[PDB]
Amino acid sequence: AVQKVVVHPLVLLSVVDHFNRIGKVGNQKRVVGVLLGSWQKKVLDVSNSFAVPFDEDDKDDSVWFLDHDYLENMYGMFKKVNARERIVGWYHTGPKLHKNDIAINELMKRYCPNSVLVIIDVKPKDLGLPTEAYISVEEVHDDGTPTSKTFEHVTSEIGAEEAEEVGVEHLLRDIKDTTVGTLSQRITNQVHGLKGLNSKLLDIRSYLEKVATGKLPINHQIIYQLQDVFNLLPDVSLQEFVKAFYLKTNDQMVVVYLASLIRSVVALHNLINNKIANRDAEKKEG
Amino acid sequence: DKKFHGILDQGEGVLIIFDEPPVDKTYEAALETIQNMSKVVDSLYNKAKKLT
Amino acid sequence: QAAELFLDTVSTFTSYELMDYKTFVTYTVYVSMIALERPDLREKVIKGAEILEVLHSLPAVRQYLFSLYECRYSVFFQSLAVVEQEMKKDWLFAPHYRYYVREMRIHAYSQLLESYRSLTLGYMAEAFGVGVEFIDQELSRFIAAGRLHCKIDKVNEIVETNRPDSKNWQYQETIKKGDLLLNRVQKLSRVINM
Amino acid sequence: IDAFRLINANMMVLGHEPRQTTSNLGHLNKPSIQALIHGLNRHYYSITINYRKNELEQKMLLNLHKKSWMEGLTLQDYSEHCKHNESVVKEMLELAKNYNKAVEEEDKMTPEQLAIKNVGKQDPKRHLEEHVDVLMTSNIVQCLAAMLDTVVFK
Amino acid sequence: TRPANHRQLTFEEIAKSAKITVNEVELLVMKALSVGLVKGSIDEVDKRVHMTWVQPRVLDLQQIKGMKDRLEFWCTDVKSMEMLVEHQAHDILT
Amino acid sequence: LLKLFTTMELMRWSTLVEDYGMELRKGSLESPATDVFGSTEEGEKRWKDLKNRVVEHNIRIMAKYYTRITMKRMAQLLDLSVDESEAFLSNLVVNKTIFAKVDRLAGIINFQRPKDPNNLLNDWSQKLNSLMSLVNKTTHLIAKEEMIHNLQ
Repeated sequence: AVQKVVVHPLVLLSVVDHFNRIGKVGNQKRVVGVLLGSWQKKVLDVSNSFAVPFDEDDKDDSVWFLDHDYLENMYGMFKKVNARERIVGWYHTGPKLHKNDIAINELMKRYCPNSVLVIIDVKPKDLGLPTEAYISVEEVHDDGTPTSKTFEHVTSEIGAEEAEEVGVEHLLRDIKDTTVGTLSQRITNQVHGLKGLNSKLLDIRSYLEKVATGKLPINHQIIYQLQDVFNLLPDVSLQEFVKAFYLKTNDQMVVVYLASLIRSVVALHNLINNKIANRDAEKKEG
Repeated sequence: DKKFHGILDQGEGVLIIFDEPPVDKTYEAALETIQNMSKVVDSLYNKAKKLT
Repeated sequence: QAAELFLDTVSTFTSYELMDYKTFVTYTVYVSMIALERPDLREKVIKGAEILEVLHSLPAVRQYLFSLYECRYSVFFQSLAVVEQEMKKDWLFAPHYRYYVREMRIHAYSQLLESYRSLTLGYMAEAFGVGVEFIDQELSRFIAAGRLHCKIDKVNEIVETNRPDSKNWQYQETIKKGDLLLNRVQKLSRVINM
Repeated sequence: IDAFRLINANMMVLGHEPRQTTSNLGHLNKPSIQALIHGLNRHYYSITINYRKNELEQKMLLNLHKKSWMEGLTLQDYSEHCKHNESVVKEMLELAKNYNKAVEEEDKMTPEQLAIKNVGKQDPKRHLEEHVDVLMTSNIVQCLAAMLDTVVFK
Repeated sequence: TRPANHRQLTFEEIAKSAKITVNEVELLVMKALSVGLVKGSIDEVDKRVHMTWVQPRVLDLQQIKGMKDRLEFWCTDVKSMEMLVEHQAHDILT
Repeated sequence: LLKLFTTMELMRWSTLVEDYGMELRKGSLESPATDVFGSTEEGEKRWKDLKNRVVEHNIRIMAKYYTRITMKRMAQLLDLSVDESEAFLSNLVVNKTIFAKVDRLAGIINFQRPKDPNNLLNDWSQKLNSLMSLVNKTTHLIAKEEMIHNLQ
């Protein structure tokens, strides 16, 4: 019953660290570590974490090794330095996940009952794509379909702390993106707010034409999850929109009509005071 | 005497009770801003007349 | 401004500083219906004490206010003519004989055309007064004057009003005060810049 | 945050952090009065701090904190938007009440272009348009945000 | 059958399709609102039923085809309006 | 009891008086049934009040599952005349317990209210926001989740 997780801006920096702590000699091209958290009531929080030596062979894709003794000491070391933080799960990077992630999860559920994984992106960082989290659930599948795992998605957000947010602003120092914007940042928030829109909409038809052909089998779960999108968008016809839209559009044109009136008197007064001061310095210089 | 909201009809003998919109504050406040901008331009006019 | 400072009438002895008190009563009561329509006008001309006694002294003025307040338009028709023949016996009635009538006439029509949007003139033949074609040409002169925002109809006998809903009238008040300021700022803007 | 570093006490007749190689050591640190009273510079000295910023760490730091998807195409929920504009028009109304007398009385009495209306005042032509500036950006965006979804969402 | 174009269906079409009489189409739709297969309302000043369908199901490949064409229309209309915004407000983009 | 819970469960008082009369007449035990109903003027008022409570249940189901209705249909569906139907609704609306408004010129009792243009546009964008952004996010991520189960 996880609503959402809160990833502090510290742990992903430790992943980017440990993505570079192995890349000098390692060709593993995935980083698997241990996620520590603070399960408060219903929302999940992640403050600190660490990593663990893990490898995986591409042949037979079922062989793995976790270091339990390093997990027992270092989590026990963190408990002594901070008896607030505890285990909440694990994490791995790489978009394409290997299939030992059920085998890793079902082992370390002996540590955490509500075990959770967090997928981050180190290289796919160009578009708007945050970190990703799933959940460990065990059902059959749907009704009469064969049994499997089916990691369900839990939505994720990012939240800092008081020093963890003020220390960020001192680091950037390049554009800094001020609060409430002066008509230039706000339009770009609608520009790149829409650049991610059709990128989702191109992605829907790409999976749809993949399954309209029939290569991969269908999932009925996504069908009605897509079907309530199209028969719940509004249709603007008469007396519910076209009356009520002008009632707030002809409302907001009255107050910008003051901006036409007031700002014209502002620059006119600055014109008068300069044309007085110009001709009076001119007539008295000679 | 504003003790009742409605309207009468003589051609049909039909009483019709209706409602009114709110008195909205944001509109006639701007009516009073025009009176100030009318006076400061009047203040700028004889200023520009008295000295060019 | 006249009806505002005539609201306080506490002076009974007449002297070098004061005029006749009886005519001061008639002057403060003829004006107290033009400033305010009914924002509790009944509190200041009826619920008063020192003005209520002296209008209780005079029969015509007490008839004149009750004819306007209780909307006895048949005798308010008569009470306005008795005042106006009396208006000639005055020393300051010059902007009154042609302006106080048509303002009080159009004030009686305006409160009558309230509370009715499908009013007929067949009801006007006995409620307001008498006559048929006189009211038709009377209302036509005031609708064409620009005032009395209502329409008239002949072959259906329905004086259908089209009073605005405190938005379209308020929409006019921005566009009349707006361009009046805009013609002021351009005329300012061209006297300067040589 | 600052970092410090002890100097030996034997070399107190010659330079302490001597040997000027560069000239960038003067504007990276200026010790304040509260710093030079305890140990500076006879006991220890200060050292300069820069930040090792690179890629795939810094860009993704801002690709996750100050980002959005639907924030641009979302209404301001007019229950408090036009309610907010009531209390903005009325306060610039009062500043326009203040503006009428102020300039025209000052110019018509004495043309000094100076005192107490210069030394300790706050009602110029800097204060009356910034309320107009806020009122445009809060509404021109809000007008145009309700224009896209008429086209986009059928 | 109608993809939310004019979802306000009148009594004649239900009485023809469900072969039920006019005196039972009101009892029929209150039973459907009671179960939860739909969350519409019923108007009788025009004898027409407003319908906000909220209970989805499976469909075939034949409805998949027009769904993509509406999605391709959905794709090309949004992308065209982004090109009008990006061209118009490029000088104030920064 | 289970029939008179809610959602009308196909109720009608003329149907109610004709099928459960044997419970109200002599039955097998029927010992508190004569003690409450089927009596002198104490019991006859309880017939009227039971009639009063079912039509009060019948007004509440109409105002929730309808928008407008003709007055001739409401009168015949409550098994009573047009004059009692008006006076019974006039009792409810001055009691501020059923929230509606009638017409005696064309006979359309309506059930909704004139909604406000601030209210209507805010409810437009609210059904625009939570029905085209959250599930729109979900369509993208389930289709990403199906990339793992399908291939390979």
